[PDB]
Amino acid sequence: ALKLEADRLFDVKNEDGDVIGHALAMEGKVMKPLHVKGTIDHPVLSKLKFTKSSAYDMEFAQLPVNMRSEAFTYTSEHPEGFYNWHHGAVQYSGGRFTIPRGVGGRGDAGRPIMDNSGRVVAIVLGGADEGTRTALSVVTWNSKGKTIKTTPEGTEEWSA
Amino acid sequence: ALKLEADRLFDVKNEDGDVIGHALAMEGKVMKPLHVKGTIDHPVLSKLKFTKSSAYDMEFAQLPVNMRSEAFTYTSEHPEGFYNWHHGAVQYSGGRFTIPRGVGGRGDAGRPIMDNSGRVVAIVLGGADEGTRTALSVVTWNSKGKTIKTTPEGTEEWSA
Repeated sequence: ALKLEADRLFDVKNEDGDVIGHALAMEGKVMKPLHVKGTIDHPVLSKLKFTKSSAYDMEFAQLPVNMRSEAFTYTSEHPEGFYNWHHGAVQYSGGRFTIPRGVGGRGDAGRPIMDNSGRVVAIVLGGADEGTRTALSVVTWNSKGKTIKTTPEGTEEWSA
Repeated sequence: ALKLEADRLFDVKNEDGDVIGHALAMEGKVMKPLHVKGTIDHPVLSKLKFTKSSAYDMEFAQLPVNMRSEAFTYTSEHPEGFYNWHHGAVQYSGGRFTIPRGVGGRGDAGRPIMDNSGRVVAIVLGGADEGTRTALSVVTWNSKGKTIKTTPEGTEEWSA
């Protein structure tokens, strides 16, 4: 028997219905970048009361009992190398996650960066056009569990 | 098993009998653009007293009980893409509904913009010939059901 999991990433839509961001189910909570302004496309998640974590461009709520099962597992351990995300490979070097120029864009805020074990190592907030590559603004947590917001200069929102 | 619906769109005629606009049965009421000065081509609807919603160039009346059944359904969810109206494809992008130049004109005010499920997405008030494409002046509603009127510069209210 093989396993096919339910979604742990949900769309955040604007009034018209365009996807302008994403909400992640991870470690007991639902979390999305605070700058992503819209509604979570989920009947239950869209009704929760979110706590702002403004200093890190994040907002969260505890997951409903039925969703705690289907939740991503996060890891602070992510040694220099190649990772993956919805649009392809991601490189982590010099404490920076970069991707090909012209790959990330609108609605991409909120997407996770995964390692080869299916664990999340970072949450994408946006990214910066550095010419030869795009440097990502990301949210991570250290070994002790402290939230870190890393933002390259010229980082754009990747939402609306 | 096939349906065959009665009309939810009615002609608004001038004193000479010519069609200068349209009235629509949607969400419990008859509604027409206020700038369209004529008579609704219908024995019942022509005898209703309308209430002006001037800020939106609209005029409305409650639909008789028999017409409330198959009246059009409105949806505020209408992401970027292609819609349709009486004269062809309609593009919705960057918050604007555009059609090809030289396609819409006199008499078209009151016509609905429809989505792929037979729901109404907007009401055409007129348009702005922008040389290459024609941008439409439309009445829409948001998630909360609040009226909105969007008008491009250069808009000409079809048939006034």
